Amino acid sequence: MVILGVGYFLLGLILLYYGSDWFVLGSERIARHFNVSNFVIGATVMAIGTSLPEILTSAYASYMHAPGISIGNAIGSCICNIGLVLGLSAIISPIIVDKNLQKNILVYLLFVIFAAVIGIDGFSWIDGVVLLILFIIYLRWTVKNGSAEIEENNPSVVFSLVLLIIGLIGVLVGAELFVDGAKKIALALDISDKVIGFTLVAFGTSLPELMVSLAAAKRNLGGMVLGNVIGSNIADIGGALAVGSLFMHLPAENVQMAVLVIMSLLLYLFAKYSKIGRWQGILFLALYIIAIASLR
Ligand SMILES: CCCCCCCC/C=C\CCCCCCCC(=O)OC[C@H](O)CO
Ligand SMILES: CCCCCCCCCCCCCCC
Ligand SMILES: CCCCCCCCCCCCCCC
Ligand SMILES: [Sr+2]
Ligand SMILES: [Sr+2]
Repeated sequence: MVILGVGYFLLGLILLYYGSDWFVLGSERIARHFNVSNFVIGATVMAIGTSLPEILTSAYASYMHAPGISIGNAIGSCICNIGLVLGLSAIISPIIVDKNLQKNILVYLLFVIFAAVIGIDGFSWIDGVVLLILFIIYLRWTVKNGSAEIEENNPSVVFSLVLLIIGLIGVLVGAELFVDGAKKIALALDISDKVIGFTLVAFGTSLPELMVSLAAAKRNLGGMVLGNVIGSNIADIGGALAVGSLFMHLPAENVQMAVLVIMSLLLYLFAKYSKIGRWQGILFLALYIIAIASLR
């Protein structure tokens, strides 16, 4: 079983490495086609695509009477996106946020704060319905103020959409092969733990945003990474968390929310009055290191 474990594992890495690049390249071409910013395409299409794991994970979890996993995976991802994902990207490719995007990040902050307050008692199904609607409004609002759309409306768009979709299939399949392969090596060597078994799928639903952002960062597409991080967090709260609430009340996790809010606050302040580069990225990483060392 270890043999096909090494197979699934390494193959997933290869599918993640190349899949992320194509997904980045395809998204970048679509944004130029739609005459919107890389932030927009990252906050919308890329975000939703790379948040599909969390949506399906917590829908299944809350349905299988494990709402702790549900809210845990949604919140955990949000912290990982800002901490690890955005942390590495800011260092690789620093970014200066224009004021059209600062307004968008401020909305993100207000959104999270809202989610944190109504979640103090936990998350009812009504809460999910509310958060899901704001998710929809945000998407439409993000598209329309990031829209300088003009055209009228063949072969150059087809190659773009193909590159994007296949790139997305690459990272989604590549990420779950990574987890399947790691799990298979983990039980064949008999080193399985039921909570580490959660930690690999926890980290697994963040592999898309991680690899995708690393690809965009190395092509100086920080604005795309930024939109991807902002969009994924909302998609985690307004989508993954929300859907989980429909099946069952999610228990309150105020410690992680407080962490998320602070990191979200820091994110806005850095974007509004400073930059998102090295020492900001280093700070994010540091906070992420502390978080994974002390949280529960
Ligand atoms: C519209 C965008 C708002 C963005 C955020 C602005 C600041 C927070 C504003 C109201 C917080 C919620 C007030 C009502 C809930 C208070 C807390 C509570 O414990 O109850 C939650 C309630 O049960 C859940 O249905
Ligand atoms: C070494 C890890 C696996 C890499 C798989 C892709 C290798 C691509 C090498 C260059 C040529 C690609 C085909 C050109 C027709
Ligand atoms: C005040 C809450 C009362 C809840 C009573 C039991 C049924 C809850 C059903 C939630 C359905 C959510 C459907 C989302 C599509
Ligand atoms: Sr994700
Ligand atoms: Sr509530």
